[PDB]
Amino acid sequence: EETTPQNMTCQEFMDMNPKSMTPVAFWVVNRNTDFSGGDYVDWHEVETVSVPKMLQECHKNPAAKLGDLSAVI
Amino acid sequence: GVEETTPQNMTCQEFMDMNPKSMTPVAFWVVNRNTDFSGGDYVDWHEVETVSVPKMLQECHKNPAAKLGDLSAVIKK
Repeated sequence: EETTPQNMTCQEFMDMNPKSMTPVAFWVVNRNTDFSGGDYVDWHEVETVSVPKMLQECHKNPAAKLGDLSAVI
Repeated sequence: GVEETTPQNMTCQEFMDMNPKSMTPVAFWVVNRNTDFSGGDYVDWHEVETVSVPKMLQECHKNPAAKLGDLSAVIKK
């Protein structure tokens, strides 16, 4: 049914195929942007900064939903 | 390297078997991984969810051994 991670838990993110981590993280941080004027987190930044940050936050609260984590970063 | 946290070497079988909740994000990567985001030349989130995802599932059913790193052109077409 739902094909976006709004209701995916932090536990699920930690346990996923790592090959989907950068894409899922990109959604968390860029779901609401138009990518205009460089006002987005680029793929490199997501890979090198957002993914580790998400893993850090998800270790603190595995029951958190990813749809609520755009704000915490 | 960072490649291992992207779907370049993910197979179509793996995509079909994934949590559906990761499908839109993964599809967004397939179509927008090297795109000119500044001139609006990208496939937006709504289009990826409603068009790219079903298109990817269709293509992946035809060839489960295909790698997603090779599917950008066919999903964008």
